[PDB]
Amino acid sequence: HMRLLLTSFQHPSMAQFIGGKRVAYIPDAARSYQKEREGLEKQGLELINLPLSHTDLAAVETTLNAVDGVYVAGGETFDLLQVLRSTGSDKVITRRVRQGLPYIGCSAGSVVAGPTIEAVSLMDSPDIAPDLKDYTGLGLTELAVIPHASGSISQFPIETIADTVRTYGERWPLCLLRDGQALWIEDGEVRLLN
Amino acid sequence: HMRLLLTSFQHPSMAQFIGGKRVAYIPDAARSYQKEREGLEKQGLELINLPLSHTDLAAVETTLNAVDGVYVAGGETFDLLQVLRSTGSDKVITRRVRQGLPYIGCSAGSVVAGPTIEAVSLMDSPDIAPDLKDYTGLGLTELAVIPHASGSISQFPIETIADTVRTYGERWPLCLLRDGQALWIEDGEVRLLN
Repeated sequence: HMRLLLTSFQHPSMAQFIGGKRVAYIPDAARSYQKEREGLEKQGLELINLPLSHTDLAAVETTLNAVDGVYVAGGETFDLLQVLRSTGSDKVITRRVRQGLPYIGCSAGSVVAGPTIEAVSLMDSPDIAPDLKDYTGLGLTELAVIPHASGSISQFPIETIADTVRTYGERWPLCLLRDGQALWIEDGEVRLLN
Repeated sequence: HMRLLLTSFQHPSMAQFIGGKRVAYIPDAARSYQKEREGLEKQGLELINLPLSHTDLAAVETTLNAVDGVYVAGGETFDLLQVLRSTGSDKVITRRVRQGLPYIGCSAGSVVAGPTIEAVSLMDSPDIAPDLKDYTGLGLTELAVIPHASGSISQFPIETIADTVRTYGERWPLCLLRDGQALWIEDGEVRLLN
C-alpha cells in the first residue's frame, strides 16, 4: 500500500496524509545552504531529523522504521540525488515507501520520486553534483514533477518553466505543479490536489 | 453528482465512464473542417449526433435527455465557445452536466469546460470567432486544460506548448494533458489518468 504526497511547496493535508504525529525529516537537498519545518510543525507533526549525509545506513533503516512517515525537503535536486545514491539510502527509502511508509515530497523531494531528475536541469544546477552522471530517479512515480510551475518564485521565473517544457516536454511526462498543488498517490491512483 | 472526463485525445475508460451505451456527439468545434467518432464507436458507444449550430434549444434538451452522456469533440476552441454562447446551448449543457449528465471533453471540449479559453490563444486561432470577446469558459472545472502537451501533434509543436505556459502560466492554473492522459473528475475529486 504505497502512499505518496508529492507537493510543489507543501499542502494543508500533510498531517492527515501521514496519519500519525512523527515524521522523519530529510534536509540534505538544502545542505549547501526553517520555513519548511514550521509548515509541518504547525500541523502538529513531530520532526525526527534524518540528515542522510551524516547518518549511517543502519541508522537510516531503523529511523524509518520508528516513524509514521518521511518528508523529503526542497533544495538542490542534483545534490539530493547525489546524497541518496552515494549513501545508498535511496534503496532503503524506496523499499520502506513501497512497504507502506508514507512519503511527502517538497520541490526537489517530489522530483527525485519520479523517473528522472534531468528535467529540472534548468531549474536546479547539475554542476553542484559534478560526479553524478545517472539522473535516474527513485521511480516511485511515473510522473516527472515540475514544481513552482506558476513562476511566482523569483528563483524560478515563468520563462524558466517554459524552457523546461520546451527542452524536456516531448521525452518526459512532465507534471507541472503550482505552489499549493500536490499529487496524492494512494491505492494505485493519482489525485491532483489544489 | 457531476462527473467529467476531460481527455487530451480520448481515453480507453470513456465507455466505462459513461456507464451507458448512448452518447450525444457535439462536433461543432470541427465544423469549419471522422477518426474521433471511431474512438467512441470502437468502445461500443452509440453516437447520437448533436450539431449545436443546426439544433434548436428544444431539440437540444430532449436529445440530452435521451442519452447516457455527452461528448464534446476537438476542433477550434474559439469556434466551439462561439457556437455554445450564440446558440444558448452553453447553459442547457451546463445545467444537465451539473445535474449528473457525464461529460467527456476532447481537446477543445476539455478546454471549454475550464474557467477560460484564453490560454489556448496560441494553439487555436481566436480569429475564427471575430465577434467573440468574452473567453469565459463553462466553469465546470477550475483547471485550464492544455491538450496535446507532449508536442507529438505536428499542428501543436512543443515550442507552442512552452509559449502557452510562458504567456499564461502565471495567471491561469494550466493543466497540461498529454495524448492518452485524462482528468477523471467525480465526487468532487480530480484523478489524473494515464
